[PDB]
Amino acid sequence: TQRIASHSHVKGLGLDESGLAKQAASGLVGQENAREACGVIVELIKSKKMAGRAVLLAGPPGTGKTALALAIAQELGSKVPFCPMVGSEVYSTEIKKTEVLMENFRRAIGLRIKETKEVYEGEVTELTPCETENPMGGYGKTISHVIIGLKTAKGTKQLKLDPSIFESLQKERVEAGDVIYIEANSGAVKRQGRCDTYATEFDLEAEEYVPLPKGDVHKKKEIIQDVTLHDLDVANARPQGGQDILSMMGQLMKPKKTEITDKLRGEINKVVNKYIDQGIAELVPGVLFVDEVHMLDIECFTYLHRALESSIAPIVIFASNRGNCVIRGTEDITSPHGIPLDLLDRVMIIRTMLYTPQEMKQIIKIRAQTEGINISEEALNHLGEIGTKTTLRYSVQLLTPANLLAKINGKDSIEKEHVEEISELFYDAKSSAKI
Amino acid sequence: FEEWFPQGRPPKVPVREVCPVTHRPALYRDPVTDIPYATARAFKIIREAYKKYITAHGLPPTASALGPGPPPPEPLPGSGPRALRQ
Amino acid sequence: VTRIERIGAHSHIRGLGLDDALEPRQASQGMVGQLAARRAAGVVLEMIREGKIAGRAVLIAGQPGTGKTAIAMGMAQALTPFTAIAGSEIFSLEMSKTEALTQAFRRSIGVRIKEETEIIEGEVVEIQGKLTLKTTEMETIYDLGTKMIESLTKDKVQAGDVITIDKATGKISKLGRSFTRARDYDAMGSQTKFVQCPDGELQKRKEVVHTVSLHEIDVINSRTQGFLALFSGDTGEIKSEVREQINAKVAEWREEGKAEIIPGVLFIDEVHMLDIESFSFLNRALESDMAPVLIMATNRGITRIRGTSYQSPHGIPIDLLDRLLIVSTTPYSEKDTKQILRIRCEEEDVEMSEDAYTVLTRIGLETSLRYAIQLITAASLVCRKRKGTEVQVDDIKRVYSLFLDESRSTQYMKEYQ
Amino acid sequence: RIERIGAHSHIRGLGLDDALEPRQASQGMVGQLAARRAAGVVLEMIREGKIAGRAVLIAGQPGTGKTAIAMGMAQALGPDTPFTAIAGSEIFSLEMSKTEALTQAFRRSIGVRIKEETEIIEGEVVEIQIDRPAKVGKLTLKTTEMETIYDLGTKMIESLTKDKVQAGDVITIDKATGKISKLGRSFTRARDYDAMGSQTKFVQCPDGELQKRKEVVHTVSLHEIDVINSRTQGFLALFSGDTGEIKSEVREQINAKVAEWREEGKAEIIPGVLFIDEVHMLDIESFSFLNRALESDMAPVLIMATNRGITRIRGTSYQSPHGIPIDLLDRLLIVSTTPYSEKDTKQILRIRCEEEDVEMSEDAYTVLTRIGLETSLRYAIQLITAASLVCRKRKGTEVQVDDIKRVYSLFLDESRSTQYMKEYQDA
Ligand SMILES: Nc1ncnc2c1ncn2[C@@H]1O[C@H](COP(=O)(O)OP(=O)(O)O)[C@@H](O)[C@H]1O
Ligand SMILES: Nc1ncnc2c1ncn2[C@@H]1O[C@H](COP(=O)(O)OP(=O)(O)O)[C@@H](O)[C@H]1O
Ligand SMILES: Nc1ncnc2c1ncn2[C@@H]1O[C@H](COP(=O)(O)OP(=O)(O)O)[C@@H](O)[C@H]1O
Repeated sequence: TQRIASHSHVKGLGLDESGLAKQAASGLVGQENAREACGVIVELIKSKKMAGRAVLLAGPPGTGKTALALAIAQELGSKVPFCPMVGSEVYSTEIKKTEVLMENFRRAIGLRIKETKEVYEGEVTELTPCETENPMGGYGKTISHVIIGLKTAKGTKQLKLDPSIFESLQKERVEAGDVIYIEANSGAVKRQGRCDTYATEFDLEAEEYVPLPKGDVHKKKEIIQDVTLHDLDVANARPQGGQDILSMMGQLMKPKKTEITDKLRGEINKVVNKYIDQGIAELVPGVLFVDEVHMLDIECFTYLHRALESSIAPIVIFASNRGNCVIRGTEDITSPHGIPLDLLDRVMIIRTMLYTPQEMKQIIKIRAQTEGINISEEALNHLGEIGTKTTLRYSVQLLTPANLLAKINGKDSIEKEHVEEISELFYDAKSSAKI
Repeated sequence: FEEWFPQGRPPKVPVREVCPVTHRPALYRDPVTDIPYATARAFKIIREAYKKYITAHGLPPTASALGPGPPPPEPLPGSGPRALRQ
Repeated sequence: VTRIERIGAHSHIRGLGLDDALEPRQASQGMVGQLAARRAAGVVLEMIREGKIAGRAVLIAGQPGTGKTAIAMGMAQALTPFTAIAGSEIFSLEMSKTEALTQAFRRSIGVRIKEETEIIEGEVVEIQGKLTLKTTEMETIYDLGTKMIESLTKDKVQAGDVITIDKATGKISKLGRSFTRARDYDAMGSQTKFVQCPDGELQKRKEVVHTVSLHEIDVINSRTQGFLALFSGDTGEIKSEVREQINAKVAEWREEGKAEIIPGVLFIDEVHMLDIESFSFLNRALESDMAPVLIMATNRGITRIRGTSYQSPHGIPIDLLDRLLIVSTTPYSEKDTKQILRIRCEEEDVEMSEDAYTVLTRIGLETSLRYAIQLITAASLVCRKRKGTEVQVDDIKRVYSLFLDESRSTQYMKEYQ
Repeated sequence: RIERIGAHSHIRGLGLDDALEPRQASQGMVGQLAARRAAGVVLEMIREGKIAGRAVLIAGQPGTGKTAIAMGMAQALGPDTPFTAIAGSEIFSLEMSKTEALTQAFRRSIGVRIKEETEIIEGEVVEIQIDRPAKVGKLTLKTTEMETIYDLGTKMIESLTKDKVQAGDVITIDKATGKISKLGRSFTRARDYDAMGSQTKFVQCPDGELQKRKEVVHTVSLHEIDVINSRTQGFLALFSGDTGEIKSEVREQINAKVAEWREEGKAEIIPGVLFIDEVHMLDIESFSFLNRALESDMAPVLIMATNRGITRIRGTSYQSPHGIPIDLLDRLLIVSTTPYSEKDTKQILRIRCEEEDVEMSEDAYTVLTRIGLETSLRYAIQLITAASLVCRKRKGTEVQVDDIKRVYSLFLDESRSTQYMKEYQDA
């Protein structure tokens, strides 16, 4: 299911090799200076040299601030994490605002952790070659080595493992004919189950028979797991393993999202650095796109302009849509963009001008193309004219309903009559203001 | 030494049973006749053959069903060691 | 016989009566008047059915009593997940507005999941070490492993029990013995109810489709799942567990065909009471991929937005107004009023005279329409008291004199207590 | 090692001389000799710790380096002394009152160095022969100068069986509890097993057979109260903030036992610092609490920063300087930060460039100092980064005037944003 979203045509900033801006910029049109600033900041992000830097996508409504935000996000690629957040999500009834902001900052930061493990598997043929008793002591019966005949699909390879592991072999039901999961360093044996070759159709049992391993006995499984710092925080927050945690009444209330700074910073950062400099993981700072930043309370901005001061804070892309308005939580304290004047000094303002009527027509045409419906020249011109009259977002919403009206009327392309009828069936707020 | 190391022979890979009435991979095992089967028609034919056998000392003929190109043996000697139903 | 659901405030409308070409009729499925609004409702309904796009919101405007909620209920009945809520439902003490609104959005989307597994079922004849499973058309013996042996004892399986066992050693004793019920004359256990012996092949694969909404985040929320699915459930709903796990799993199931999504409709009646926070959140939530079609209703014109001293059309921010298709309704006329009153009387099993209908329409024009809709049943009950077979003008006049309307009520408030 | 440079990474201490004389440029700081000397003397007082309950308020215009001098003091204080940095809006918690959060923050910046006498036996296990009944065992520890064999007990044998210790393992066994702690290996394992390959650790101490009085100083903050409030404390010490513990029998008892330890020589108190950035966000109740909470003997040094003059106190209507009530404002002493001049701005920009490893021409430095003196300093650093990126994209070696001038138009300042804002986008 394609499930076309509101604005999915944006695929990237579409900047030329020289870094300038063009019209057909991979879905997004116009906004030359804004897209160039987006390119500069995405180059910054890719550099991964600076932290705690914020940028403000100030601009009137309809300038496609969220559009260019998703464009730069896609340009960054799925490699680096991108956590979208709206100012309303900060208001939580169970966890304070600043801690939600810190959790979002952590989510915005990524971390790839590699893990290589040398493991041996295959059908076992246990046999202990009798050896003279310990030569340092007396005589008797001892075992200096324990040979395990691991048989894999590719062949057979006997391993003369250490004799001390014999306890593990006897611990689990390791009988001749089952698949075992050996570990190089640890040596612990974990039986996977009997081989399917012995799973007679008349034997009723499940989870006990497994297929033979494909490949050499010695396998060096390399696996990479990308988890944000917030994932590690949550994992180390709650407990696991016994301790009467199975209770329902006094424990089912899992929403204990409350978090402290000691655990968040400190030990977690240190272990992350140890994994980084040791070669076990690679840090991947992402981006935190915060739209409707003006909706945050002053208690949120006062914590933002302090968290951005930290060396670990990721890149934040604020997108304020309102203009000069009183800061929330303050007594008639008017500030530009609804953001305190102190935080605006820490953010780079990327201004976005209004779309030219030609840009409106281009946007309408590319949205119609993405939708997959053909529109005649006259219909497209009428759509552009009405998008110039009222908000541009009204025109793009008139494509699908006009398309369905055309399809039901027996015609394929959206004729001017269809859009004309839809404009009278549906209209915008500017016309609805006539109460 | 014997307890911690039960040096037993391999698991003696079992037989790949086959349905005697249709020659397909047997999916079931008739209880009274103790011969594998895979379909309801096969079960009915096996029950009829077992009834004919238990009727007399031993069924002289052998029931035939779904004879492929090569000469089908029509297996009577697929001895069912199980006794009477009840 | 009286049932749970009965004639109510919006039960007369069986649906959004429209033609094949979305040409609204005069009155077919109980609904009358509002031709343009009806055609807009049909267009948005066809858009919903198509499911080609996501993140589309429609605002139903008009004066009070213009049939906005009526059109919404008609579209819902003609529309298949549907979620109708109010601005006060999302306001929860243990869940922030954003969390409740996200839960509603995800619950407004449906998801069908096809499950295919191997099943073995039959009457147990005798066990042991080995099972002897019987069915109507055959019988089979099975060797029991350690896990199967343990399950045969932890659950008191015995002869005659119609057992069921799929893969993963998930045994089930659905119901008790078939024939042995005879000797259980007096008492019969609570769980030991009886069933008919199954037929057909013993081992059979069954394909079943599980229909669940995208709100399954609660299922993968805590260690126990079924518990939270009845009451409020969990309140946290961590963003990670919601987006990075459920959305990706649904996308993978769609790719491999294991599951298919069906976007529903989210009808938020009386959206004017929402706070600026909810509107700001919606501004982004409507931009997501798995966003359902949103419908709203509001009776406000130029009013203040709750939570701020600002005023805007429909009592909501301008940022969102640029994202909605406004479908304003038109007040009913004499003929439309009389026709809707006729429909209401026919649905409520009330018979009235022509003069009675004329007086009722005159009242509904001088006063609100719901007032006349209630006068219908009031005069019907008055006539029943008088034992008459049809409601006359005298009954409606007596009721008009008994029950007061907003206008007359306010006019008679001169006492001022 | 992978940690990006932040806004206050250029500073790496508070440049001071033997006589506390401030220097022009050192340790990443520039100018502001008065406030820097105040920071130095308050840091000396902190490191002294003889007096409790002292407060200092860092006031000044935005961009004067309040958070800068705060981080400089934090760095100069160095480890072994807690420095709890917190924002004024972090005390507002939905599971603990403001006063409770302030108590947590105060007790979190106080440390107690707990002395503990240990007796650890270490060496190389030459023989770990154990006789399992399925009871008897002997351990042969070897050092570079002596050897000794120890008869193992049942519980000690079980503990050794828990943590697998093969011959040649470097272990440090605590004679008090018998905890098995493996440090490494002295040689390979028979060169024959086709697994378990690792590196060999250096030999043990010659006298490692029996270390008598190994002194280990366990340092912990006064936040240990979380260890007592609930039977399970890890949940509260790690994530859970719902720690509305009982003040009686917890605070008083812990303080009494800490005093007893200090008197008996077990532990020593090391008061830290509590830095509340943008303290003006605190409610008047929080200020009233700080007024009294700052009088206890366990009160840390309370450093605060305000970026306002006459402003209303949150939670009330009347106004007071710095948004702080007259009482607390008069109690503390204020350290005013004078704005930076053109030379100081240029030097700070150069230090930042050196930190970012970016180079630019002299004309670039001049024009950027001009722009920073006009708009702001932080905006000048933003332009530094933007111009460095534009130069990297341009394939150049250093940032010239044409890159700073380009990024000046590409990225706007609030002063120009509000100018272009006359389009009445919204209100
Ligand atoms: N340059 C552009 N090219 C194509 N479509 C655009 C462009 N700018 C905006 N749009 C359209 O505008 C709609 C929403 O824009 P958005 O990013 O929400 O701006 P705002 O958040 O200010 O309303 C999207 O559906 C997108 O299709
Ligand atoms: N066109 C119509 N067809 C049928 N019933 C109608 C129609 N218009 C209004 N009604 C009746 O009007 C009553 C109240 O209208 P209501 O839906 O509350 O108005 P609003 O849409 O402003 O909330 C309902 O009980 C409904 O039965
Ligand atoms: N003395 C200084 N040396 C270097 N940078 C400074 C100095 N003072 C202020 N800054 C810079 O100005 C910006 C904000 O000033 P800051 O240090 O936070 O002081 P304040 O807290 O008064 O704003 C920061 O990016 C910081 O790097």
